[PDB]
Amino acid sequence: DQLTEEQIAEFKEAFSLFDKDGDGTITTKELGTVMRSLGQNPTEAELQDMINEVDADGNGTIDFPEFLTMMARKMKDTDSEEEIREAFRVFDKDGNGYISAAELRHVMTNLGEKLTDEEVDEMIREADIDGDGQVNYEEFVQMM
Amino acid sequence: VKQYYFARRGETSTHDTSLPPPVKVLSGRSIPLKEIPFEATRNELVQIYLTSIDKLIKSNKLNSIPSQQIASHYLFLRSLANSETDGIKKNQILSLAKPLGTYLASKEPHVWKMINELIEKSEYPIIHYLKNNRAHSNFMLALIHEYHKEPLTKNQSAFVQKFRDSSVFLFPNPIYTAWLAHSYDEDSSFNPMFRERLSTNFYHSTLTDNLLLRTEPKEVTLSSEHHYKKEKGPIDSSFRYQMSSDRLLRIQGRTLLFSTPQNDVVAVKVQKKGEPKSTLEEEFEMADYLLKHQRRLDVHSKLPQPLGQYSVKKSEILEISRGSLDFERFKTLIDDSKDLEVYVYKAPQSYFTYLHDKNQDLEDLTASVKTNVHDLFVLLREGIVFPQLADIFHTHFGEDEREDKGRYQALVQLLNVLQFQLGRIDKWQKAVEYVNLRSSGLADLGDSLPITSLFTSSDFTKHYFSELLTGGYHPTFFDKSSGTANSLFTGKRRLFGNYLYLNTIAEYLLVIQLTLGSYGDKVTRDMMDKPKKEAVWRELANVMFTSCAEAIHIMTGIPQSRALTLLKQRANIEKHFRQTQFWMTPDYSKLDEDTLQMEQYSIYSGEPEYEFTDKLVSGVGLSVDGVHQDLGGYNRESPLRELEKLLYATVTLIEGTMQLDKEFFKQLEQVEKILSGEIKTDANSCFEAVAQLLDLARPGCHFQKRLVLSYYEEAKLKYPSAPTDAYDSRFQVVARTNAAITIQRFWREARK
Ligand SMILES: Nc1ncnc2c1ncn2[C@@H]1O[C@H](COP(=O)(O)OP(=O)(O)NP(=O)(O)O)[C@@H](O)[C@H]1O
Repeated sequence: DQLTEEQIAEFKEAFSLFDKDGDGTITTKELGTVMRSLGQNPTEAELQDMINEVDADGNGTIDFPEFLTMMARKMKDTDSEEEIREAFRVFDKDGNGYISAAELRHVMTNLGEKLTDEEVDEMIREADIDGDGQVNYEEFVQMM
Repeated sequence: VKQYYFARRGETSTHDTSLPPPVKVLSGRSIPLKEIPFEATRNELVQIYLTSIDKLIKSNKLNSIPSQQIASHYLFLRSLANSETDGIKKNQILSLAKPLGTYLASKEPHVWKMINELIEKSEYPIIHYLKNNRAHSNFMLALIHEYHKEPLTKNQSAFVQKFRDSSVFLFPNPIYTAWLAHSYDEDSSFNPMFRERLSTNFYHSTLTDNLLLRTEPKEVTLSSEHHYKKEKGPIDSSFRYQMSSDRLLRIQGRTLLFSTPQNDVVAVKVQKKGEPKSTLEEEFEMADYLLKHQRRLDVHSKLPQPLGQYSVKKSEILEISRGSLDFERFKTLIDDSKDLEVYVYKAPQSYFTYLHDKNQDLEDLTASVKTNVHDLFVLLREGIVFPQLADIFHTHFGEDEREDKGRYQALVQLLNVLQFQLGRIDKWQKAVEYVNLRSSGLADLGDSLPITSLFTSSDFTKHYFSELLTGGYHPTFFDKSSGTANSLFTGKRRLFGNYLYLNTIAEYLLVIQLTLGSYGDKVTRDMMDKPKKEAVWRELANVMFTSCAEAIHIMTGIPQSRALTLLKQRANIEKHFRQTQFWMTPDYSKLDEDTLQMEQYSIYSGEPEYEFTDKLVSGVGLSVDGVHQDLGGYNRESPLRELEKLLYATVTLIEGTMQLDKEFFKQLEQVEKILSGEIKTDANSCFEAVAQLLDLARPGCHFQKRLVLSYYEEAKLKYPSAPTDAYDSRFQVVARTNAAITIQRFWREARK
């Protein structure tokens, strides 16, 4: 598998902005910053490792196709079910381990990249959730 | 295989070097010109507003004005407070703003609770309150004229005479920028237009003027590897093409087409009337360049391969081309000299079909216009300007005598004095009959002009837009006391470089519209199918709006999907589709005055019907000569109104996004120098600096807010027991959206 089109669209905009002179080549002196923008939690060790591996020449210019490949090397494994579970439990007000169906619908519709009702109703029905039931997000991530 | 452009975007001091003399001569009288400091004069107006605020609160008559004016006053004062870093001024303004809160909280609880909702959202809480027609009331200027019982300064009086439209024009740099990028999103019910006693006043130009008169003067530099510095050695060509008339396809202009075994075309170009060898060696070097670096820029066009460039005897060319039908026109186009220079290249067939050929179906055109729009703008960024796509001329009565040289300016409101509406095009049907856009990509590259030359006083810039570099003179502007010319215009001299960057982009998209406009009419002429008629027109309206969306995506780097939404707010596609359908067809020429008025009203829903006093010509329409159709009446605006509206929404988006993101970088470099341990203050100042950083994010974008979120968490960790009352709610929302995205991204798995 490879990265989706949404991820291409996000990594573009971000890297096209951070090109402080709009030439098509970002400076390595600031690479660490833009990586945080794309949802990475970096340490200085890995940053210096990427500096050396790409800029052994000493130019210090990073281009779009290289940036996508280096990000793919990072995005090999960083997140798991635990990262998803924490992202679910920020809705879990009381530490019970269950979430409401109507609230999940709302946030999936209202925020980010708006879903359709048909897709979110599929998300509920195929998860084997009762309409008047609470959604075990731990069990849901285990099922997905 | 590194895809990197050889241009470099930077910043200089001022362009004002080797300009025309800043003097106008009228009947022998030498009148000089002087500048009003825009920044200074506005700042003076801001300060005068503040003393007027003080005067009113001293008056104790807050009952005198409606509640909505008061609410606006409150939200603006709190925003001006946060935008200023002067501590003494900050304390002054908050002391000024407090009694307003004392009144509004007490008297009107409904509106007050609405404001308090808005105060927690964003610490620029004016931009979120003026995202509708509440703007069209000028609260600041009205209040000034109310309470400024002093003789006005002249400079200020001249300023407010140009920008009487809105109150938004008096915000300092960061706040205004954020508003003018935030008035495009799904929330905004904004429309740059208002009615006043049956007099419609548009100002969808004035917004662009007022943004650009703030930005730092842009300056390009080409790197050493670029063509227009690389002193490449002469073209070594020993290859000759023995020509046979037996293989001639056709003749066009000064070009001959000959068949190949590979289904391709080998073409011969002969030199023009007065065009020397200079253009022909230039075109050759261009084509060799743009095939050497086709992998770099990833220019999508099938581009022509050159082969040879030398001289030939005229007799052979005259002997060979004699067979064809159009020999008289070809004979007159070549020069009288017996030694004629040639230029040969090889191309796919689709190179010699003009984009506006009616033998193409819709999908082929869709993906052909897409290809051509992308290749124009990708090239532009590199540093190559195409001035000579189409010879769109305004008139031919003043051609030489007048300033603009009859050359159509797409932004004629920006580059002149007291010129508002976009101008009548003349004989347009023919004016793009030899347009450079071809169904296989870009063509005729020999007329190229380095982008650097758009910023200097080159032959071109000095030739065409003289009255930009000169300085604005107008009868009324003349002050007898000073004997010199004062304006808010003259100051455009230092900053003309930007106005010629956006004029490039705006003229490009106008070539695209006229071409798609000509195609449509040419194919729909022979149609009886009124549903199919709209089916063709609707398709070419959509292709136009996809075209502007590919423009913005390459220039500024917004994803196209979002960019289309950020456009389709402004120029309501349905109006634009209809305007075109009507104003380009010879159909309306067969109407009476009453049927015309009924068709006019139905097509210009909200705006007034178009007024004109020309006598129509059967089969043609409006004509100055009497054979070729125009666009618009005699000495009036374009009938393609919503085309102007789309053009200004394209530019104000490109400039107003690059400028905003220059603002965001200033604030981030600020906040980090706070966090690291160089600039040392308390929690409140730190929280404020992070709150401002969130408010200068791109419209409806996600990742930018995600970055600031990370900073806020680092900031809150740094200050352990710091109060978090003000800034939990905003980041909470941002936190929730980051969560929602992650969930939605993982879901993308319902496959296999
Ligand atoms: N590119 C353009 N060139 C010329 N006129 C334009 C252009 N764009 C718009 N106009 C319109 O020109 C109108 C004024 O007519 P114009 O011909 O410029 O001046 P005039 O006062 O009629 N005298 P004159 O210039 O000598 O013909 C304005 O209403 C503008 O909208």
